[PDB]
Amino acid sequence: QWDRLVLNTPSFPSNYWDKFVKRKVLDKHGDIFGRERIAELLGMDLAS
Amino acid sequence: VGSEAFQDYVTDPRGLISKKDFQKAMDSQKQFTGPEIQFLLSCSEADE
Repeated sequence: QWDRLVLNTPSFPSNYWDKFVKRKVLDKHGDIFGRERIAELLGMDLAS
Repeated sequence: VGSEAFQDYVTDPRGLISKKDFQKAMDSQKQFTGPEIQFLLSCSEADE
């Protein structure tokens, strides 16, 4: 419930080395579960 | 049917889903290929 805060923050994978975890989660989730919904959950934009 | 994106695809308060809406929902989730969705439409119960 506390981790839900940094789901959409642009600095989600800041301390963690991997910086493209949001894109990976979009790749394996959102094709089936709604790409716009996963983008909203991760706080990142498709055009970006 | 249990999934919630398909609930955002169902529109009328009849509790049902249109033929075009069902077809494009099937394609959007990609649980079924093109001919598979065509066969689902063949077995589906068309309404007014």
